[PDB]
Amino acid sequence: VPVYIYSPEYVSMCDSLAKIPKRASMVHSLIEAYALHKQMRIVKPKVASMEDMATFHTDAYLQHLQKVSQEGDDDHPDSIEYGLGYDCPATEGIFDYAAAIGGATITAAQCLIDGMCKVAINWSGGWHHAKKDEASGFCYLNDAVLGILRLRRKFERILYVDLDLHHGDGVEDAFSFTSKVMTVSLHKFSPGFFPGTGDVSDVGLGKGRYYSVNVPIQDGIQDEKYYQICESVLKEVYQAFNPKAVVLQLGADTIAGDPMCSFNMTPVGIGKCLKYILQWQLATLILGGGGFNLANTARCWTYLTGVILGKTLSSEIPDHEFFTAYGPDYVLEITPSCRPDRNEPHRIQQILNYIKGNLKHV
Amino acid sequence: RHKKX
Ligand SMILES: [K+]
Ligand SMILES: [K+]
Ligand SMILES: [Zn+2]
Repeated sequence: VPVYIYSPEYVSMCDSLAKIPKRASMVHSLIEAYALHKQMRIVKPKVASMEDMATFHTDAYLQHLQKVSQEGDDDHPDSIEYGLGYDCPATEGIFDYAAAIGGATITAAQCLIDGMCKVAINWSGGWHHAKKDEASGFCYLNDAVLGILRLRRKFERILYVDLDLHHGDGVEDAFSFTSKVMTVSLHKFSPGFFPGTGDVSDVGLGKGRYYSVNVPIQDGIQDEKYYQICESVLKEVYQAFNPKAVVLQLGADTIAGDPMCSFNMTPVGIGKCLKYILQWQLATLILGGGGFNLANTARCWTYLTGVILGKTLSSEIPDHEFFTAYGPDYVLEITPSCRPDRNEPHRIQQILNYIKGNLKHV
Repeated sequence: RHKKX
């Protein structure tokens, strides 16, 4: 029975994140409206201690975030050094909101260590851009890294899979020098597109060389081709790396209708990737991430919660607090845009061949 | 340093 990390107070904190106001409530509300919480073990998150957060983040960065968080000083002159500014404003309380999210992911990971469940979910986590000493890309603390470091207490090989629209650079950086954690990111890669890293030739460094995997993808990819790429890469990675636990980041900014308007995915395509990973029967930590069409992001993660539970959901959006956000059609399904797929099969094939060459060294 | 956003 999957663990679902949730409390009303936790969701209320996550609702205050500057670039996604109210999204956590919308996601939880729709999950609850489909009664999926009744088939999961609800676990209240523990807040991360300063010591928890400092296993990855530097004391100087943590101290700055704490300082500007106290009153929401979005005009502190030292914020740009620590990555705060336009993408990451110093929202009042953000230090404590981030510690709550980091603690929730750590709590998920601890549930997995203890054998409480085989799947633990923190849909309000996944803030994969944050660096040891810098906020980045709407991420202030890197809860994914914190969750992986907690799993490292028990699991000697952790596979991180990152299906967000953006490259999971903060997680890849954290583990770039180690072979205990393999990071695998599928993302849009185009000069000028954030964060600008994650070409197929980026494979990690030192003892971690070939233990980072990047799949650079162009605008317009749809469900079938995405799943083909994902299954091909993950098949090779599973055989080469033999993970004992998986952390899966499922940012919904890939989904048709997102204002970023880059990929052209539906939750069905992501759900097939998720099913492939669940079939490994490993301890699996499930995280959210990006997603800036808020109703579509709730649709996606609600559908994926159903996939985790093996449950087929009704097309009709049930009545709930945010029902009117789903109009005028009020259905769960998302329809792809009619715009071109810029991914040429020959380029995708060469990327896959390059990755297979990389993974022979593993 | 890129902008996201
Ligand atoms: K990604
Ligand atoms: K690595
Ligand atoms: Zn993203």
